[PDB]
Amino acid sequence: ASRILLNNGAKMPILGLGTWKSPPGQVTEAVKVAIDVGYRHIDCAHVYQNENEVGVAIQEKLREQVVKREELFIVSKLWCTYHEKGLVKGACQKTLSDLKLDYLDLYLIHWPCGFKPGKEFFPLDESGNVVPSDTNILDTWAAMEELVDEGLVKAIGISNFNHLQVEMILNKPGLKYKPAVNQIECHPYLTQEKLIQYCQSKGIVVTAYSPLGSPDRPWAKPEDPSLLEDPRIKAIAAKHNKTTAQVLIRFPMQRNLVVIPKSVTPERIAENFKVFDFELSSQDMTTLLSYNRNWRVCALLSCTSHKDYPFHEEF
Ligand SMILES: NC(=O)c1ccc[n+]([C@@H]2O[C@H](COP(=O)([O-])OP(=O)(O)OC[C@H]3O[C@@H](n4cnc5c(N)ncnc54)[C@H](OP(=O)(O)O)[C@@H]3O)[C@@H](O)[C@H]2O)c1
Ligand SMILES: O=C(O)COc1cc(F)ccc1C(=S)NCc1ccc(Br)cc1F
Ligand SMILES: [Br-]
Repeated sequence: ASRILLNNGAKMPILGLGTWKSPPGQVTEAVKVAIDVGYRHIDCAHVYQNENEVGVAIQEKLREQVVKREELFIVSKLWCTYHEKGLVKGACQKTLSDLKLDYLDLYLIHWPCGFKPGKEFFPLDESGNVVPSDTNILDTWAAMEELVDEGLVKAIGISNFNHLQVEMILNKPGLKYKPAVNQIECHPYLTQEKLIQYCQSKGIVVTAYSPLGSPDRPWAKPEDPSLLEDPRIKAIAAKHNKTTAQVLIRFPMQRNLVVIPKSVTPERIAENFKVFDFELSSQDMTTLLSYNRNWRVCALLSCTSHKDYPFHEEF
């Protein structure tokens, strides 16, 4: 089953292409290849600095009539320096302009934290701490709701919100649109059982980011654990005559999650899509869940004193 129904009534493809770290000179081909081989969901963000090049690919495939716009599911995210009532619409509009779109299928609050507006994506004080904004998640959510009502986006959601932050949104006085999605890091070393059950119980669809452990994250260290090289996962893959990456992508799918592996390698883009023709057993699923070590790979010291930094909590 290729798509999941969201609480806005739209269907979202459970497999999408990630674009963080995709070089601007390789991402246009990556997205063209992805669409040619069946991807219909692309995960984007202004902060990734490559939306223009992603958009060139999307627009060419639309112009070529490889796909119709209604068949694509394009996601982007509001960066932390735009949490301000008077900046949200322009941030969304800049993303739309870059992507060559007249609407997004889904627009996420990228991180719960607002930062001081300006040119810099991570404004710092003289001692290296991020400079916050005083605007809270509830007022930012109201600004997101306006984008739905203006026709710029078909769905809104959140990313990297912890349990209490999701609850804060759900409990917002005068809430108009519930979040459709919470996009969070999830893989066998960070299985997220608590947060996923909370969000799914509320009808919020969870998207798993970094499903391969983000081996190209810029802060990787040689000593860090490696999902793709874990011999226990390789053994499950061998049993199914699949690659380790294919197991790592199928895993979240069978948990009723959406998953967004990144690649700029054409061969891997195609491989990663070939995950609809095999089934992990319940025992395989529980075995993969057993590898949890609460390891994130996506965390940032400079932001840990922000009042809304999400990973102080437990989930
Ligand atoms: N919401 C947020 O805060 C947030 C944070 C992080 C990530 N994300 C989203 O999630 C996406 C995926 O996460 P990620 O980029 O961190 O990492 P990932 O998808 O876990 O891993 C990407 C890495 O895996 C490699 N790879 C891909 N397919 C492979 C295969 N079949 N075999 C071997 N290696 C393979 C890629 O190499 P090549 O590209 O060289 O092929 C790249 O180095 C991001 O791109 C972004 O769209 C969102
Ligand atoms: O964020 C991504 O999608 C992927 O990661 C990034 C992608 C970028 F293009 C630039 C920075 C990041 C970083 S450093 N993200 C971590 C991060 C940012 C903000 C806060 Br609050 C906490 C935190 F942990
Ligand atoms: Br944050």
